[PDB]
Amino acid sequence: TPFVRWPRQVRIQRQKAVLQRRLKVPPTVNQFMNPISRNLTNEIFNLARKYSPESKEEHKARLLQISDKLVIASGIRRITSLVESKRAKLVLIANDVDPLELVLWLPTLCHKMGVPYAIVRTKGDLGKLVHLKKTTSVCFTDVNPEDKPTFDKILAAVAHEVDYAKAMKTYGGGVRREDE
Amino acid sequence: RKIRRRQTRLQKAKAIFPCPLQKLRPSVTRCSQKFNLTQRIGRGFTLRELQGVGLSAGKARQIGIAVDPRRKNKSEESVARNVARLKEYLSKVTIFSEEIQQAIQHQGVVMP
Amino acid sequence: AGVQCTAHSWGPGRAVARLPRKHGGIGAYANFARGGHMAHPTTVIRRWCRKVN
Amino acid sequence: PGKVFNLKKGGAVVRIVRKKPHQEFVKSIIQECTGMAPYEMHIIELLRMNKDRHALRYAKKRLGNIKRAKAKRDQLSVYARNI
Amino acid sequence: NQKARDEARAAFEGAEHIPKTFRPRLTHAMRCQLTEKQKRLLPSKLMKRKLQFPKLKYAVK
Amino acid sequence: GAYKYVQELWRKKQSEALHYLFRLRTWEYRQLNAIKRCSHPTRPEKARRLGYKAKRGYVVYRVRVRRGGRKRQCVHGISYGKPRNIGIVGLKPSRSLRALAEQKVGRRLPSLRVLNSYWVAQDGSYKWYEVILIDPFHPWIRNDPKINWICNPVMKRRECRGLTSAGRKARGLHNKGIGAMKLRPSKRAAWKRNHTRSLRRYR
Amino acid sequence: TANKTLSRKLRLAKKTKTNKNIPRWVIAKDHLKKTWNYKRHHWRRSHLK
RNA sequence: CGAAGGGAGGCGCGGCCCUUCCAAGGCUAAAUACGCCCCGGGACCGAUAGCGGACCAAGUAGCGCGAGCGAACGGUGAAAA
RNA sequence: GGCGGGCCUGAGGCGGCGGGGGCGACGGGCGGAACUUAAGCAUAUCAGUACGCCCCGGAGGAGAAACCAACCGGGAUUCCCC
Repeated sequence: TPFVRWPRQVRIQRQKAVLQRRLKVPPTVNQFMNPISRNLTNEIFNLARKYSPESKEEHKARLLQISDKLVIASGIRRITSLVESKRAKLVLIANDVDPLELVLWLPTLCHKMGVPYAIVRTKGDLGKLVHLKKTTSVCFTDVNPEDKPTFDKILAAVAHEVDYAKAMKTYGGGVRREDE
Repeated sequence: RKIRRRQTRLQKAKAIFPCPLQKLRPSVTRCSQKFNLTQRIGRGFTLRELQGVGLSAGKARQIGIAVDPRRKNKSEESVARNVARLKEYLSKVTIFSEEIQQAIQHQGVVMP
Repeated sequence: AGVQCTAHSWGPGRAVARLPRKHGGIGAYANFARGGHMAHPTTVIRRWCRKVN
Repeated sequence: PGKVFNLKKGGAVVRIVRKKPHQEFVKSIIQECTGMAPYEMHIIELLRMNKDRHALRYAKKRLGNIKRAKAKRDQLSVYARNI
Repeated sequence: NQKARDEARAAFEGAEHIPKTFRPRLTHAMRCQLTEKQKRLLPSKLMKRKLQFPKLKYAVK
Repeated sequence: GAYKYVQELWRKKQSEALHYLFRLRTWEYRQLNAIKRCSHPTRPEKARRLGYKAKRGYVVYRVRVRRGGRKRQCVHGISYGKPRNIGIVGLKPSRSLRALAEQKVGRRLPSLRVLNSYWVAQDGSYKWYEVILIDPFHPWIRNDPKINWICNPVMKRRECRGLTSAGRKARGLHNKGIGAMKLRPSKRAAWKRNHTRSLRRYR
Repeated sequence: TANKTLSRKLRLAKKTKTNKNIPRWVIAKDHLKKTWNYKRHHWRRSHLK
């Protein structure tokens, strides 16, 4: 029944999750292990679908032989420049990045520059928005005049749910085996 | 060995008949006080010396002038001696874009 | 030349001269031995060319 | 002696050669995220009370250079004033 | 053999990955080498500077 | 401009957050094998500094080296002969453990060419280094003018000839000028050029 | 020996087949003047293998 | 244990200058070396010499469990007449 | 809770292409002696040698200064003369 010696890889990945729930995760790392709410995540994702670049099939008929629609920018290197230049109005970062050191400093540089940010769940979901397998971060820089009321609604709930001050002091860290 | 290298220089000379085998190289003061009052061929003309004859580094290399970015002039007198070198070479050089066959290839160090 | 073989002195008690001998007992590795090295082998390090002013 | 003796040195004119903010900004964001190393926190405690020779001595051992330790003593001092 | 090898060579001629018996002779070293098109490939910037500063013929008097 | 921040985040290695991240990795790495294929660099900024480009024919492998000094392989600990040449424990390796990590992945995979390696993590027992290796027979690599030199035959198993950065440090080739004038073509070659007897014709 | 392996037997067979003297016509054709085959063996005196 | 402007200037340390360079990533021709093998030359050796081995069958015959050791033997005459 | 997808980490198979082993030199990386010299012998010398192992190539390695210097200064490497 549940007494199987699972393959070594399965055991290590189950144990890595258990250790991260027992060790005291520092506040900066904990902010990635406490993402934004699912209801909000759907709402930003729905708006990002209304933007997005050309789809792989649309790029295929564009790449047979044949405009400035506003699209969400992707990739940490472009996103950082947009946050630094204050061009970004929303930055979405994924909870899971294999080297977390790739995105650990982003919440800090977004707060300093005033760009609102949210840590969304799954980089695979952020890839679906840009039509790529996975991306560390997506970011809205403009927004359609038609979709600016929704943008305002989302940007307000991002502020209600995201607290850089509390997350930089949470130190949530580890739970006790008995606490299941 | 003398024969092998003479053949190699003759083969290289045949490959570029009008052009001389060696590039114009600068006159530099031999180092240390033991040799300060004596000058010897160096590696390349400095960018400051090239500016005096109004040639870019890439252009100077095309007209067979060795160019050394690392070398810095050190003395005003050095720039003047070296700028004069380039002027005498620019008069001597005859850039060609059967007259080539009657051109006489220069042998040995250009300007000794 | 003469040193390509394996020869060792047989020793001091076998009624034989102490020169180096091959496995069979054959004289080897000496100027006086057939097949032995030259005592002072000739060499290309001799100055073949002299100098004149 | 590392020069030759020529009283009349200078019979030639000498061409004498003349001599980022974002880098500071990056450090400010990474400092906010990482904070100070444990060794620097101890020099910040000593600079609050036990004073310079103790702080310099710890820093020369930890860093390994006097110029580098003296510079760390100056850098950590700004945060130590407000302890 | 010559006829079967000739007809077979022809059948796989103009096919990607032709049989090893029908492949050129060469040596292991030559068959693993870089084509002189691949070896003389220069980055765009370096190639631009070759065109910018073309090789010339000159005579020094 | 993101890669600037990572260089500075990684200068704070004893930081509270890096310390957790490096403890979690040094645990995971211990659980795996000594030479492991990694689907991507764990250190993207340092890999890109040492050459890795995310194109086909660029592979990263993590090698685990054991930390410590060397013990000469002499039976029973006895190294007979002159007393200077005695002493078997506490001897120190002449090559860094970074160089050993690159020599170890060369032997495991002799079909790939090694470009460079970087420190990933350490524990008291082991130190892990990730090595960037190139497939010199892939179409993209052969036709890419930037990495096309790895495909040259003279770069075959470069780690075995001390030609990687770590091997070059161990051969004294990072130093130049006074201090390095008897280790320039090679340590062995310099001795041979200095101890040669010229014996010219018109001596 | 009465129990041998084919591999051992085959090398022994070649030794028997080639333990032959120079053919008399070959001595004439080649004008040898050196009739003995010096590779010839005798079971009693020689140790093959 | 661990930096930030740092390195070097052939006596360590602390200060102040000066001169000179940019480490901890990568590429590169030429001149340079050299056996097997082919070519040519020699104040070289001349069959106990010269390679161990000039000889139709030499690393051969032979020897040693094995690693390995390792010979000797040139010439009729102009023509086999 | 159980059923699909995405991502991420693995697992087996199939295709295409590569690796392996050889050469008494030259070349690069390592491990590494002792006889010997010191009229003895420990540091030293032999010798950064013999040998063992690994790795190329027609050459290899080195190479465009975190260089040398102290000058009325030179200017990547390799090689020769001293």
